[PDB]
Amino acid sequence: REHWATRLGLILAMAGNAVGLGNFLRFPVQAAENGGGAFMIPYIIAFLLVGIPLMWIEWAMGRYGGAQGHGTTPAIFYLLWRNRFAKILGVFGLWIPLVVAIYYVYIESWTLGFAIKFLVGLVPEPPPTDPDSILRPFKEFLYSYIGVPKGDEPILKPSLFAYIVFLITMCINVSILIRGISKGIERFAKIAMPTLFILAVFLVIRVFLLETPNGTAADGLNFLWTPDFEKLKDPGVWIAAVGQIFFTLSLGFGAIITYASYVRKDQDIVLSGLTAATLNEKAEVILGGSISIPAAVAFFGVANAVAIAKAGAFNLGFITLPAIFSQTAGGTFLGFLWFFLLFFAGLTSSIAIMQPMIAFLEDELKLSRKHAVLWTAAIVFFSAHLVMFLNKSLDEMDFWAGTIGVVFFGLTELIIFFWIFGADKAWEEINRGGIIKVPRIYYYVMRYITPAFLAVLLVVWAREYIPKIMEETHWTVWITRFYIIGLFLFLTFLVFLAERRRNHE
Amino acid sequence: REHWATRLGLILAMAGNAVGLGNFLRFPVQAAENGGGAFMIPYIIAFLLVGIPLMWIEWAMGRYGGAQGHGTTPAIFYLLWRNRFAKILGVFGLWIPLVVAIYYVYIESWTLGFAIKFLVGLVPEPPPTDPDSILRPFKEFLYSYIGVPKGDEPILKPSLFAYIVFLITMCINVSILIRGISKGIERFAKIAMPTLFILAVFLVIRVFLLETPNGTAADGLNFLWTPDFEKLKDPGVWIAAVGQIFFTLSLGFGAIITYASYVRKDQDIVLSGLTAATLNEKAEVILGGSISIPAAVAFFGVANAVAIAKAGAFNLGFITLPAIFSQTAGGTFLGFLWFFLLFFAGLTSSIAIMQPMIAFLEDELKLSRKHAVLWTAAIVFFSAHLVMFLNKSLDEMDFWAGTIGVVFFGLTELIIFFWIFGADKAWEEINRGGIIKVPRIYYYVMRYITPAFLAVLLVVWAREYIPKIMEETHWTVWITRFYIIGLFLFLTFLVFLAERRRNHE
Ligand SMILES: CCCCCCCCO[C@@H]1O[C@H](CO)[C@@H](O)[C@H](O)[C@H]1O
Ligand SMILES: CCCCCCCCO[C@@H]1O[C@H](CO)[C@@H](O)[C@H](O)[C@H]1O
Ligand SMILES: CCCCCCCCO[C@@H]1O[C@H](CO)[C@@H](O)[C@H](O)[C@H]1O
Ligand SMILES: CCCCCCCCO[C@@H]1O[C@H](CO)[C@@H](O)[C@H](O)[C@H]1O
Ligand SMILES: CCCCCCCCO[C@@H]1O[C@H](CO)[C@@H](O)[C@H](O)[C@H]1O
Ligand SMILES: CCCCCCCCO[C@@H]1O[C@H](CO)[C@@H](O)[C@H](O)[C@H]1O
Ligand SMILES: CCCCCCCCO[C@@H]1O[C@H](CO)[C@@H](O)[C@H](O)[C@H]1O
Ligand SMILES: CCCCCCCCO[C@@H]1O[C@H](CO)[C@@H](O)[C@H](O)[C@H]1O
Ligand SMILES: CCCCCCCCO[C@@H]1O[C@H](CO)[C@@H](O)[C@H](O)[C@H]1O
Ligand SMILES: CCCCCCCCO[C@@H]1O[C@H](CO)[C@@H](O)[C@H](O)[C@H]1O
Ligand SMILES: *SCC1=CC(C)(C)N(O)C1(C)C
Ligand SMILES: *SCC1=CC(C)(C)N(O)C1(C)C
Ligand SMILES: CC(C)C[C@H](N)C(=O)O
Ligand SMILES: CC(C)C[C@H](N)C(=O)O
Ligand SMILES: [Cl-]
Ligand SMILES: [Cl-]
Ligand code: NA
Ligand code: NA
Ligand code: NA
Ligand code: NA
Repeated sequence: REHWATRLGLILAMAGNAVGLGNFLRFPVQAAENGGGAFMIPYIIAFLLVGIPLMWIEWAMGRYGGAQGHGTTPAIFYLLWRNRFAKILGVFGLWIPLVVAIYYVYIESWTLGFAIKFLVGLVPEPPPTDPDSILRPFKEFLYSYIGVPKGDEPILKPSLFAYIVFLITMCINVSILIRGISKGIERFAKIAMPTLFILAVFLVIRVFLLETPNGTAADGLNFLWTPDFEKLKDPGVWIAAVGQIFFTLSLGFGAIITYASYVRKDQDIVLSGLTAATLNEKAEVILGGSISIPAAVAFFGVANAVAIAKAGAFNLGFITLPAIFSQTAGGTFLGFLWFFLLFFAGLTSSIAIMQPMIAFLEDELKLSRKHAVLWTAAIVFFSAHLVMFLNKSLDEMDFWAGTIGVVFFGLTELIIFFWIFGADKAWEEINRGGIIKVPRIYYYVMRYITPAFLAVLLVVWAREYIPKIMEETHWTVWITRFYIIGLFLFLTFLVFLAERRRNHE
Repeated sequence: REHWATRLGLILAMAGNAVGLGNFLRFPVQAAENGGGAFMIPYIIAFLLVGIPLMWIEWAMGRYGGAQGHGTTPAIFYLLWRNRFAKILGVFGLWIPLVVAIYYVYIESWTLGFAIKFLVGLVPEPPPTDPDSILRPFKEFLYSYIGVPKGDEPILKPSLFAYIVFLITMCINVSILIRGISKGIERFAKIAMPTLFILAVFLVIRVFLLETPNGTAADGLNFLWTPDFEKLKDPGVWIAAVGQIFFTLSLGFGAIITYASYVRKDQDIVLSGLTAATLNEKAEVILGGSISIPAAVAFFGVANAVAIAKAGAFNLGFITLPAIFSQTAGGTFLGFLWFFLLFFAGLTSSIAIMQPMIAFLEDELKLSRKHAVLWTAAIVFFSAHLVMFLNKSLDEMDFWAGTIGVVFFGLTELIIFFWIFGADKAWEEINRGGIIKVPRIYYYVMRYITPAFLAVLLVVWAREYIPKIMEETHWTVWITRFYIIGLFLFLTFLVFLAERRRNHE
């Protein structure tokens, strides 16, 4: 088995797994939409009651699996629970990350294309203070790039440059992944994360200096960090907060498991997992939280910045932020630094959500790394055509895989490891080699509190909101559902082939 | 390896492979649309210059492959031409029949559902002689069954009964296939083909008695069998005639190859292939040609019967014919016999276009018959959802796989076997064990004439008509193209896995 060379490379690979577009694009939008500081209490709580414990459970599952030659959940679930159903439930830890990779890599490619365009100055000039005369050239710029539909038909027409940048993006992911764990992901992480950190701190400082007639950066911080105890009653905030925790810590995606399967059997995971987790939250609440929303609030005031966050997932980061930067000296280059930040943030994360399919092909079907990586990249690339051309396919995949699915899978992996395999064996396995011990109270959190909290949330989700997505959506959502159900069946088929290949020896 | 038990079972399995919906639904429509007897000269010629020779080439390829443990074209092409590209071109002999199976099995299920409904009398009464007041209840009956779109959206809403009959249909195919070659396909063929023959002769006799103020059955025969030498110049007729030959003889679909791979290395294929071919043409021109068109012409005259054939692929067989029967005593039951005829015709053919994927899984991935058949059925069933719900997906698959693809593949398999592997070795291999020898002139037909004829036709096809299908169609055709390109990549992936499984020993 491959192994992480260094402790530092390990922590930074895992930190890069976690620190991604979630931190810089998703977090701000979810925080702004859900009351700012009102979002934050549930967020911090979700972190303490869901984030930390699942992080520890997945590193533990992964290291355990790795010591026996298996880094993905079809195998690892079965090693934990020797029942053929364990294998099928385990297909979600290949499918989720594959499906999420199919849209994430595309969004990551938009950051590269914008980075390119901003650096070279092929961007709009807004005229030489009507907000709409400034936002509109940027809305059009995003809209042409991805080809948002101008008519009735739910079809996208991405620009040729978008398409080619997607190819290139795929190529860069491959060039890292194909070199493997220590020479690829890990060497890359040691360069990308300090660059990410520097760029983000530069950006936070630049944002902190913005001041207009409508506000300062300080107002955005007060908005975000000022508690609204009203909203502690709204189930929507909680659902928002918990989904964000999972997305941002990469929990429920098989990705932490797979990375942890390269940790040596002996090596600490308790301190290392906490540090990765903590590096992610710093990057999210300190860096990601201090760029977009304070910039938006400085220029437009709170009400308008909230309205913008509710407008679309990408308005804030791809339209408003560069629009704002465009009104400041050297603003095109700050846009470049922002997109370049997003890109490296994306790329360190996308390699992490392709590695599970790679590990499965290597571990279970005995493909060479080269073939495993190329077939993985070919599947993602191909599938991404749906997300590039069918309007709102991105959204449907992000809902099934990236939102519901991850919460489902987190509860599942928790029940398999901490209830079926056994709480006391799970605890011992988490703690073994630990440089620190998990605090004892977390035992009761893992066994009782975390599974209750997730099961309740999932019930509320399936009742109050998923009937709307099955009933209020355009018919073309069935194109996406059909395809990704197919991907699941394809993956179940490879699990089957892998089980026959075993028997045959 | 499995083998056909008996010579008779062999011939009748192969005859059942060929004799299908092509004979009873496709042929009449293509003949009527293309001038009747005007179609027939090119048809007969295509049979002599394409049909017979390719039949012999595919049995030969199949038997050859079988003796070495391989019944599908990824392996057999490579056995003939040891170049990795041979393996990829060979994926068409899995993909074509899989894609065609995805819509054919659905159409076959419509014949079962109608057979059921006609037997039990749950059919429309037209009122107690305005043609439209009689055709319309039948148009509505087909339209509700399959759920033809009533509005703007290209979405189908098949009835629940249609859907469940599709399941049952899948189940019946599986029940035959899962018993294997001799105990399944072959035992089934010995029952189904004499039933098919009896039912069709009953139907021809009943049709021959029809007479109305607008004509007799005799007029339909004269129409079909009366040469129009004008049309010998229209390339469209020729393209029509040749596509029909391929479809009806199952050439270019990997299916004859795969069945022939169960013939023992020694056993004749020259006489046996000719007989299968000849049984098919009898069933097509004598039986299939004598039911629909003479019935239509008896009731409506020639001009109107031609207009009906041009109206739709299914108007003649699912709407007009039962409508006509409805005006005669015992007419609901004749409809039943007609649908039951179609069903058995379909079922003996659909098992033949699923067996290649089965053989590939058995031969190359070493699945048991059971698993190979179940995974095959699951893939077809799943994929058929596209054809059941997306209006015109059926048509796009029938064009790429069932029309262009088969002509492409026929030329390819001809070049691989008779040019690359070697004309003299191909000839010797065709003739070995022969109970009769292939006439010598066919050597020059196979090497020179057949490949020229197909290459010319394919060039004319790609020039005069496929730019229209890439340019004049609704956007949703890309849903189907995307999916079936995906199927191709999936199959290429299994070929890859099969080549690694080999190496690993
Ligand atoms: C190689 C895989 C084949 C799948 C079919 C995808 C064809 C991509 O099509 C390309 O899309 C771009 C973006 O809209 C267009 O601008 C290009 O001109 C077009 O050629
Ligand atoms: C590393 C960056 C890759 C650059 C990809 C080139 C995309 C080209 O883009 C195309 O070509 C023209 C360029 O002159 C444009 O004017 C066209 O509108 C555009 O379709
Ligand atoms: C399900 C995903 C399918 C995507 C395949 C779309 C192929 C690209 O579409 C093709 O190229 C151009 C680019 O949009 C169009 O203008 C052309 O008319 C079309 O043929
Ligand atoms: C409210 C849920 C979050 C749990 C936070 C736990 C913080 C650590 O809590 C500490 O754990 C030590 C190690 O077991 C104990 O010995 C200490 O008494 C305790 O303060
Ligand atoms: C590829 C074939 C797709 C067509 C299937 C459409 C079936 C119609 O069902 C659709 O389901 C949508 C999503 O749940 C609902 O929002 C709509 O009410 C409904 O039109
Ligand atoms: C089992 C594979 C799941 C794929 C989703 C397909 C769901 C089929 O949906 C079924 O279609 C019928 C035909 O229109 C409807 O009449 C039924 O009421 C409906 O439940
Ligand atoms: C072997 C034949 C299988 C029969 C499948 C039953 C299909 C039922 O069909 C359904 O149920 C009702 C029957 O009372 C109909 O009236 C409904 O309209 C229909 O949706
Ligand atoms: C690409 C093929 C996708 C087919 C999946 C369609 C699932 C069936 O569609 C579902 O069931 C009913 C039957 O049409 C609809 O009325 C429901 O609103 C829809 O949810
Ligand atoms: C025009 C293309 C169709 C070919 C029809 C060939 C019919 C058989 O032709 C016969 O073949 C025998 C065997 O080689 C010869 O010995 C005979 O001379 C010849 O009549
Ligand atoms: C699943 C994503 C599908 C959307 C892709 C649509 C790309 C637009 O290209 C379409 O191609 C059709 C077929 O070649 C042409 O007939 C049309 O002119 C055109 O709208
Ligand atoms: S460089 C990445 C790449 C190129 C191509 C051959 C088009 N691919 O399938 C991948 C995604 C492997
Ligand atoms: S009986 C045929 C059948 C049933 C089901 C389990 C739904 N399938 O996948 C197949 C098509 C095998
Ligand atoms: C799917 C995950 C890799 C996403 C990553 N945790 C991010 O926040 O963007
Ligand atoms: C695809 C083939 C099996 C079709 C069969 N030759 C028929 O005429 O219907
Ligand atoms: Cl662009
Ligand atoms: Cl019905
Ligand atoms: Na994150
Ligand atoms: Na990242
Ligand atoms: Na036929
Ligand atoms: Na048949």
